[PDB]
Amino acid sequence: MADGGSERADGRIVKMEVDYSATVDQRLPECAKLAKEGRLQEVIETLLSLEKQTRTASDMVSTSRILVAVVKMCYEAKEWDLLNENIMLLSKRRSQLKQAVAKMVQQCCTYVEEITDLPIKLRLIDTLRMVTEGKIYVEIERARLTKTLATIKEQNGDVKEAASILQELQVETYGSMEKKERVEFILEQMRLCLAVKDYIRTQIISKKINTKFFQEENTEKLKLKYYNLMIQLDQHEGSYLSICKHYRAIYDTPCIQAESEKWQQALKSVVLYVILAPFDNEQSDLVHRISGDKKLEEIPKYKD
Amino acid sequence: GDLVGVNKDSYLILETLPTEYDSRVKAMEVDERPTEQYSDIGGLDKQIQELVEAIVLPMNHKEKFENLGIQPP
Amino acid sequence: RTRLLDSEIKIMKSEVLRVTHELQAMKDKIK
Amino acid sequence: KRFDSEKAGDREVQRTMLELLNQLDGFQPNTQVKVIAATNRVDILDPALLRSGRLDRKIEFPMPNEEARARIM
Amino acid sequence: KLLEHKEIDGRLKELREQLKELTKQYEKSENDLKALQSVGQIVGEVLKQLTEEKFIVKATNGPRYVVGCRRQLDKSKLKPGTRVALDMTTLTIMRYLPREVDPLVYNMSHEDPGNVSYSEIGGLSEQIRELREVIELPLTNPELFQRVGIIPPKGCLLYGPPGTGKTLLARAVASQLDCNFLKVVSSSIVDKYIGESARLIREMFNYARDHQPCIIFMDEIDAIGGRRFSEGTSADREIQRTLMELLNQMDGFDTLHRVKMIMATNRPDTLDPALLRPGRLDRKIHIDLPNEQARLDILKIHAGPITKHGEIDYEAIVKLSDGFNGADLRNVCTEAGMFAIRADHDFVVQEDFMKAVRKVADSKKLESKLDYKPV
Ligand SMILES: Nc1ncnc2c1ncn2[C@@H]1O[C@H](COP(=O)(O)OP(=O)(O)OP(=O)(O)O)[C@@H](O)[C@H]1O
Repeated sequence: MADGGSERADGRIVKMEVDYSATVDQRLPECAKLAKEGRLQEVIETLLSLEKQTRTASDMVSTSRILVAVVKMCYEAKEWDLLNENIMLLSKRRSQLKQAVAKMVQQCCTYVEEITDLPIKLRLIDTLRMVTEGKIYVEIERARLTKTLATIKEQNGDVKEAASILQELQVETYGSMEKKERVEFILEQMRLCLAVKDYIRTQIISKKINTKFFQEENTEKLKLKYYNLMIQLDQHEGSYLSICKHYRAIYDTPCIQAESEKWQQALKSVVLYVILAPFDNEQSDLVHRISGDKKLEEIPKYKD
Repeated sequence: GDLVGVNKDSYLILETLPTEYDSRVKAMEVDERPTEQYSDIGGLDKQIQELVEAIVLPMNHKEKFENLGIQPP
Repeated sequence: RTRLLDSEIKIMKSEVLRVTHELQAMKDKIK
Repeated sequence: KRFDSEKAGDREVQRTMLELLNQLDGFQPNTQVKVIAATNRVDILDPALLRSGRLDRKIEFPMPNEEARARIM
Repeated sequence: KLLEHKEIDGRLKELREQLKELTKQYEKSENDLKALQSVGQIVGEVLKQLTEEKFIVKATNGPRYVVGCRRQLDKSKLKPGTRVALDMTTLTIMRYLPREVDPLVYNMSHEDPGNVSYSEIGGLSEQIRELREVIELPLTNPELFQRVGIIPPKGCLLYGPPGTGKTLLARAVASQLDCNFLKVVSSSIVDKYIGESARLIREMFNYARDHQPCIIFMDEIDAIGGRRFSEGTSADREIQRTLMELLNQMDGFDTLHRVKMIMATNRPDTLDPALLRPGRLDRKIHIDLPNEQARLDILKIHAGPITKHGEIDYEAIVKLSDGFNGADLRNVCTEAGMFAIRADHDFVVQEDFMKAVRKVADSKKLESKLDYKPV
């Protein structure tokens, strides 16, 4: 009840500054019984969000001192049992997990500078179940991008983390509408396929590239910088004729630049792939479509 | 689906007829409006009240409905 | 002091051209 | 009330009535109309004619008990 | 001494505005006076093409002719069954329009309104995503199917309790693709004739053969699908022949190209098992009663334009509810607001919502037979 969670939520904040987690063992059937009650709209969702919040104060006590992770797996053992008793059938009692687990990845944001890999990956093997099972979120999907990116940064990318992104590419493209950050995650597996050195897997994930259209409007210069990853798709391994739009996007990035060297290799890389591209109707006209620049005729190799 | 005046020779759409009167409907419109005050309705006065609250006030004041902001009946 | 003279000849040309706007209007409208 | 049977019944009428609902409501929904229907009985009517916005109210009229008989008489 | 410049300038601009307005309509009336020379062309149709310039056509109000085109009328595009406009006197072919339209199709195709997208619905993300896979993909990219090689599927059937928002989901699709929606109530087909129903079916399927990315939606199929029992009746044999117009003409000889068929019924039991084979309709997807974030999130879409306060206990409604569709939450919010009109609470109080729960959950007494599970 509201007063029944007001007396536990208001009456159990004092004991965290002094006591060991025995009042937390005097909260496991208290959060279990308050969740079995579970006021169906905004009451004990928010009261249990307060009680999981003071549980994260007990995480500042217990899971910030020794990092035992047995205290953690008991805490997500009662989160396991607390996700077990009530259905949550698109039922809306969920802020007990929202800012609780959002503060857990806030804690992991305070852990990656301090923690070793084993208890934080036990936290990750908890929250894989918690978020892929408990009503898939949006912002712990981007914290999923940084937590499986944290598993990448464990060994700085390999075939196993290439599998860890290949299992998480297109799962949450249709549940949560998104245009920016998972698009900044879809650029991440291409170096997880160049470290593998697999051009055809680079073209399978390039089939994953062109399922994300309307690249524009996302931020100011998101995609002008992303075009470096669009040109890394087939840069040195690319063909001679399938590279026209590929060796177009080399040039639109220093179009902002008033430089005369990297914008100059934008010119020379927008003109010397005609030497790549064989006899073409698209050759003999685009050599005069791109002709008209002021700095282009100022190369004797362009005269050549 | 309109009655129009068309030249016999040029076959040009000349004018629109003001004679689209629609048989039976325009005859279905009761133009006499016989009188019946509410003194004749004896026994259904609560139905007069819910009748007026349902029907008569949407004709007069939808601001009575949509300053509250839902719908009319 | 000659802009009023050129705009004035353009105003008599506006009366003649408006008479031909009522001749292009009215006189054609007759037929 | 519609049927699933053969050599009997009407599949027409309801075209006029779902065209009534069709032209009236939904297609440029404007609150410039009041639908007033007075059926003798209800049990013949379709359930798709009375739902929530077709006819919102179900106003029954009971028997004139004593004094509405003397009154209307 | 400069008032004469504006004194002739304003009169010159006034006579210029009246000159442009009067002489402009004089020029439009001159175009009408030239249009007095313009001739009403003849409505006809091509019976068949005989030679390169001999065209067997027929006057629409009578006799038959053989004439030719103007100079540049693209005679190859004249195919028998098209409509032409002819000269009046010389009677040779002047133009061709579309073909024909049969405007019973008009009053239900462009009748379709635009909607809010699938944010309006909730708790159907499996249906949104997988039904999105079976519908939206071969118009966005049918070549991933062709990278595989395999032909994309054709259509599906939604079921469950009636009024759970099958029509509402179809309107969400009507908001999503926004292109070519041909949505038929699919019981107004049998007027009193036999093949008139079929002829409307052929005309709709020919219009669907015309436009490439056509979308079909049908509802209440049981008045037009039916079941073939032993023939002893005399009015749903018409539904058997019309049903066979569906049996052929969902397949035909030519498959339909980008013509999706979205089917929704209330009882999918009494339909023909000949229809129930896949390929025609790929899958029967169940739509349930609304869950608690469907009642709630759909209720909060319905709680949008409401002059409420910090009072609204929604679980009084939802936990005092027991499964209520989007129009039933229109009933809850609407008639709760009607209790807000009661005693003229210009604001919105929560206690009227529980009153709406009393009235509607009270009014569930007249309704039974809650399910129809196909196949
Ligand atoms: N899954 C859903 N998501 C969002 N809104 C829904 C959903 N289901 C129903 N609704 C709401 O219900 C209302 C009616 O939906 P719809 O017209 O599809 O009913 P129906 O399923 O066609 O019912 P029936 O076929 O029995 O007439 C719509 O306004 C819609 O907003």
